[PDB]
Amino acid sequence: HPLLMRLLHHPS
Amino acid sequence: DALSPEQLVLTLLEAEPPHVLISRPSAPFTEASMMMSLTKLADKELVHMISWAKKIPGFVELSLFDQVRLLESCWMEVLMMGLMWRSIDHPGKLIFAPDLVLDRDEGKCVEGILEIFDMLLATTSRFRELKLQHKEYLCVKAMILLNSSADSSRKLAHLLNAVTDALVWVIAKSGISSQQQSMRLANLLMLLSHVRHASNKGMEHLLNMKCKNVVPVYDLLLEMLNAH
Ligand SMILES: C[C@]12CC[C@@H]3c4ccc(O)cc4CC[C@H]3[C@@H]1CC[C@@H]2O
Repeated sequence: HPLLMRLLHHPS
Repeated sequence: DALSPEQLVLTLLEAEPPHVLISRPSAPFTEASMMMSLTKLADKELVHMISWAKKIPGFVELSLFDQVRLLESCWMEVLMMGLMWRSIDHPGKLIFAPDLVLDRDEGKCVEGILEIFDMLLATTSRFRELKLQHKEYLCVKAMILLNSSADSSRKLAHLLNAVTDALVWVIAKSGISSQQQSMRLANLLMLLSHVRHASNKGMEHLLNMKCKNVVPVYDLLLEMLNAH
């Protein structure tokens, strides 16, 4: 789940 | 207080993702280009769904494990719930985006999708018949996320309870009898089985389109789909 975890932790 | 029914509804209202503006191809739809339009849209909406979920009070406080599995479990259904709301006042049509409006019969160009379109339209029509309100829609969509799939399970149950309490409160604003508020509540929740059913068929159909190489899928949609 790398992209999901990034988007859960990175704001944008 | 951040989770009073009124405050919670307002937070969900402000949390709504923006309109994903996408257009039709200049050319008429083929199997390939319809699927490319729909998957491109879905991926973009997947990006915005994660941001939406992070704005639901207490969602980021959940375990990272729970945040992942809830979004993984519910995303297609939430996507479909969004579509039906956008399409509620437009019989015979699916308003995928403001500039991407498909008639029922246009699903004939993609193999297997027409049956799913009919499920989506049929379920949308029941929601129109019930006169689904925007604030009822907001609570229900949040309930799909939170009811999908130690201290985190308690926080999840509590958060699910608060959104449910908010829906009961929205329904109670109509000033109908306590009998009729219960009937309306049941009627709305019973329709979610049909949305879930449509999402399971949509998932299956998308998996088949990917394996048969009818369309390439990328980014977040690909990842969610590889995960199952
Ligand atoms: C998942 C599919 C592509 C993406 C479609 C979509 C795309 C965006 C959206 O908001 C809702 C839906 C529901 C129907 C979905 C389709 C049903 C079958 C198809 O494979």
